[PDB]
Amino acid sequence: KVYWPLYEVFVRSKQGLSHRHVGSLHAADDQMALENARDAYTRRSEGCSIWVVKASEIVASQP
Amino acid sequence: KVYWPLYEVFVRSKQGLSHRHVGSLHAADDQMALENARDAYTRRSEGCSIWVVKASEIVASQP
Amino acid sequence: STEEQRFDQRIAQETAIEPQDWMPDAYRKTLIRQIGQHAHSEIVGMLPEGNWITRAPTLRRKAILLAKVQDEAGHGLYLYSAAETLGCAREDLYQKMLDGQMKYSSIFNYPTLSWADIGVIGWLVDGAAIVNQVALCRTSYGPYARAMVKICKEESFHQRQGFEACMALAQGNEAQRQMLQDAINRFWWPALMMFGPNDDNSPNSARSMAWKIKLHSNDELRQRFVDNTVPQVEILGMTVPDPDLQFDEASGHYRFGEIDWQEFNEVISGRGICNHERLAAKRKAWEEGEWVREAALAHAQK
Amino acid sequence: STEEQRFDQRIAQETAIEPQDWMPDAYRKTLIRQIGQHAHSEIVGMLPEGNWITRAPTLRRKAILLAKVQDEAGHGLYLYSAAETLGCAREDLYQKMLDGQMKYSSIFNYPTLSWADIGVIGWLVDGAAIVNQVALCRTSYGPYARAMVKICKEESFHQRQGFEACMALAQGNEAQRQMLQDAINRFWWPALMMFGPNDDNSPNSARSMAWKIKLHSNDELRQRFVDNTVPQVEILGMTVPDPDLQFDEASGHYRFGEIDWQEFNEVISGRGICNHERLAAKRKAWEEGEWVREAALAHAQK
Amino acid sequence: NPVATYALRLGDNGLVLAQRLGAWCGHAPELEIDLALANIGLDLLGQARNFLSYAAELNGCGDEDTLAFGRDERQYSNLLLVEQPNGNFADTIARQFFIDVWHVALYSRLVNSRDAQLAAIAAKGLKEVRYHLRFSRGWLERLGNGTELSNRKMQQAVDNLWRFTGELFLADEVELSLVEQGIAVDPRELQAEWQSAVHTALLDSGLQIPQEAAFRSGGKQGLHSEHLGPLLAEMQYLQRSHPGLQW
Amino acid sequence: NPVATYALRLGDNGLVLAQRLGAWCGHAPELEIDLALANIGLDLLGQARNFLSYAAELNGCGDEDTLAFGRDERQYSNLLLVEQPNGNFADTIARQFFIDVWHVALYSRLVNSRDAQLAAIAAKGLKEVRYHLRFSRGWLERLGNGTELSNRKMQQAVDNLWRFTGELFLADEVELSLVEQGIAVDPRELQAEWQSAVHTALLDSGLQIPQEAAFRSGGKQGLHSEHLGPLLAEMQYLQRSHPGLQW
Repeated sequence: KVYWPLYEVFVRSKQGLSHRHVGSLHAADDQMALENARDAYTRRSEGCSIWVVKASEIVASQP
Repeated sequence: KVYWPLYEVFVRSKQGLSHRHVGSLHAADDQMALENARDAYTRRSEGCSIWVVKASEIVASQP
Repeated sequence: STEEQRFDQRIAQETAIEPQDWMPDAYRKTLIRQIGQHAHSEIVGMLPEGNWITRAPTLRRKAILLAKVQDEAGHGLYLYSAAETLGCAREDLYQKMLDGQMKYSSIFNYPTLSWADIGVIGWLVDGAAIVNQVALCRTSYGPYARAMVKICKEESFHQRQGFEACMALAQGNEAQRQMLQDAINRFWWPALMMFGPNDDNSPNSARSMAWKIKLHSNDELRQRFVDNTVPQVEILGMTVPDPDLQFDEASGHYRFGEIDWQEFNEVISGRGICNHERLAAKRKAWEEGEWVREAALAHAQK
Repeated sequence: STEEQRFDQRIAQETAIEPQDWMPDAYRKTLIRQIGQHAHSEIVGMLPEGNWITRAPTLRRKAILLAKVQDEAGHGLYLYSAAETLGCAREDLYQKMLDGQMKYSSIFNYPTLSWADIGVIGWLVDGAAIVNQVALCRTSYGPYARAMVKICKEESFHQRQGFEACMALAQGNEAQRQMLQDAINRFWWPALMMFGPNDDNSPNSARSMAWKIKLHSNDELRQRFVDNTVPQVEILGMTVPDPDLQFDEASGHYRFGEIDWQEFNEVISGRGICNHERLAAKRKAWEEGEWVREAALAHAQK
Repeated sequence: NPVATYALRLGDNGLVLAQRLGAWCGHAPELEIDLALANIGLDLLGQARNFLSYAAELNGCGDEDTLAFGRDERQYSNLLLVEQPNGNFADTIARQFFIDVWHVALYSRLVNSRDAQLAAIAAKGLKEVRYHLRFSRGWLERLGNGTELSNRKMQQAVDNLWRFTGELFLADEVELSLVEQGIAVDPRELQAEWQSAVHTALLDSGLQIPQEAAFRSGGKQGLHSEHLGPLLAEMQYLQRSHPGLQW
Repeated sequence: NPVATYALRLGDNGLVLAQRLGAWCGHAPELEIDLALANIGLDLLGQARNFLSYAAELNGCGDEDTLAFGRDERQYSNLLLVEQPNGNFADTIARQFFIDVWHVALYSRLVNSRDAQLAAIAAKGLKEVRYHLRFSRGWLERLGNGTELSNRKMQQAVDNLWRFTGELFLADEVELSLVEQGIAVDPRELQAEWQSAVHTALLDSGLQIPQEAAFRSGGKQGLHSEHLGPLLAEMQYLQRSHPGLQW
């Protein structure tokens, strides 16, 4: 039974200038996360860039 | 002589809703990248969240 | 403590709580509870409507239902992400759901016995969901509030589509009109129960209201649903199975009958019409799918 | 090829090229060249102004200069990031800079011989930079264009501050006025040369213009700088060291004298006033800092 | 008549496969797969609506709903492949991969059809089919080259569906006649593209191309497996009970 | 007079250390360090401007510029620590860490000063000092616990600066008198907080607290090392050449 770690998803829309964080999802690897994000968040729109990043790769500033 | 890999920087401003990609920088580790981003991109503004991610951690969709 | 006081002050000033901020452990846990069970609901909620995907009477209505069930799955994922910001694991809370240690919405334990039930769910069930969720767009925890904003945009479309399916029956043959009324008669009270127990039978409300998780009381939201929905029932030329429903000109509200609280407690405790079947289906999907998940992991590793 | 044709069409329609899009190898390389040398310039550009940080006549002017030099460093970093999207390495292009295999702006090979030179650099040098950089806000490669937008916002402030430092001298004592004029006399032609060679002595221009990297010609930008700046010289009650400068009412432009192209070629080929000193300083910083970088790496690894 | 029947065949394939994918809603190994399957199901139903709508326009009567809901199994003209049960996830993936690879090869060529409506429908469909193929080929590789257990299930899935692949390159006189007019694609000429894709993907997944010569056809002629009848009983029930209504 | 001299001392520390950091512009091991050093230099100069502006208001004449540019080394009252040369990166980091740790301990307490202007200046300064300390402590750890070579340089840096740490907790009658009025902080009472920070950071960096008893004072009294004179010659040149002007 595979691991399904957490991924953060960032999208830059067609006419958009920068990638904006739009949510999270669990996926077995980066390619499945991309595929899922494409469906869940972009609905397969042409011209949209998607970035996926495993959560563990993000270091946040301290409140 | 240390390695200075590339990091992507995402910031969410005080009144801001989501993290937006604002640029890149080279740094020896995640904590130095945060410190540098804080200065280079946020100018130490209160209430701003910074995320740094090594470039190698990002998988982009294919043009 | 200074931590506790700072938090109470941040709540009072309506500053969004974010995953890295300090929060009372009871606040963290009640949100894992609530967001997790909200996410569970999106998943189990696929099943009553999904029951009719292969049987939907036209290709257009079938395509709408498929999109809606797909949207629900996506809403589940949004909610699992938000719950994880609080430090829980999707897989663990899902497992608690399967074992019956976390709840999902009472509404999904009711069977779809006709095509009309599908339009009625889109209309009343998504209707009740929307009232609740719009009220949560100012919930105090940021990830949750932003999940509600993302979701209500998509969901109000599908609620409209379900009402339009209801209108087709309401304007159709006598058999279609009757189908609609029967579906309403069976789903009306279940939809009202989605708002939760009465305000003095609500354990949770005290903390949730104080910590601004809940912005309006169960009874407040339910009254607003009744007020907004009664005129939609009228538009369909239909009735409400409530002999005690009447407009009170004085208050400006519809006054409505007492909920069967004994049924509601049966349902949330696993003894409703479809409770066993719903959890069985989800358990069966999980177990039978194990080899696929293991395959995906073994392939990823290579 | 179909790749090549698609690219030419994307350029014609003004669609931003992004790091994952196909691009002609000559387009990739000329942008690594140009963005890299733009980034190199921000770094070497810290040195002429930095020369006066410890000597600045008031605490206010000293604080402004410190902020400006700090901004320049940040602009360098922005530009190195953008150049890296094209697949080069900051460390490698920096090393080429140190060895003299990549250029940086001709302007930074001129010495700061007085405090007035500092105000004049902020005014004329950042002035020329801004004209060039604003013109590049519609450069065809997205990362580059977005770097220019980010930078011009910060930089126009410091240009204004440098002009204000110039105005203080222009309104001050006779010795201050003279200091200003001498600084202008020494930095005027160097500032004009920042726009690059003439349009028929510019190898890259053909490709850069075609591929919309360069949106206006060297001569076009330079003329616009002269037109915008001459009235600012007048505001200061100062002169331009150009006996051939005059307004042409017919064209609506200032007509100006011929650049010393022999000096310009000396300078860009490493034989200017401060070329050796600038690269020596940067080489000295690199080499003497090696143990610190090695420390940082060894500590990170642990 | 030939063009109407040809168009209807492409619609039927899409419709029946769509039905099968719909059954997966909420029963998938992961929520992401649930979503992916529903997305593919939706694309295919969109394609069915397009082809069936055109077939109804070509015949001068009815619509996508008369066609989907009032024909019986002897009139349906889908490939036998798309009517195979979902079985396990590998069986679904085997069926999907064989169909997607075929749709990619088909729609690529049918987008140069001398029939403008057919060319347009195909131009839309091809973009979707490419996404479907990435998903299905991806899972073929993940399962075949996964565990020992997933590798066996994936080989079994391939073996079990292979006999129906012959229909993919079966040509009749509707195909041939329309192909000579530059309207249809001759299914026989799709074999090279389909085989180059499928044999490579099966190899890459560390699996075997079946040695059994594929022999099953009849779907295009209304000669179906015993699977179709019960599919239609379920799909058509409400329309049969309450015919001629708006929904 | 006591308050004016006290205020001036805090300004002078900030001013002189600021000058030193300015010399690093464009000479740092990495561009990020260049930026960080310039940021710290800028914060400290802001603090100097604040304290010196207040000292000028307290004296009833002059301003931050008369104070910075027209006093000689016998009138400057900075700690001897902040006037030490930059030396190598470890020397800069040692000096910065000792000062930041002291500024943190100081500004924390001086923000409860009965002098409202002093309390406000300190409230601003403390937020900055906390950032400075993270940076300087971070580098102390990275260098001491880095390579063998960086570990030696960092130990040498600490050793070389240690004798000047005594001034950090030196009290005179200006300190004492103002402290009894609840206005100043008695530097002697800063030792525990400073030592708990610095000894922990040196330990964590795998380094040694010097065994030498720190013995150097005089800065507060205008009795400076031979470093200050040439610093001021450079800092003050233009103002001396062209006095009484606006810039």
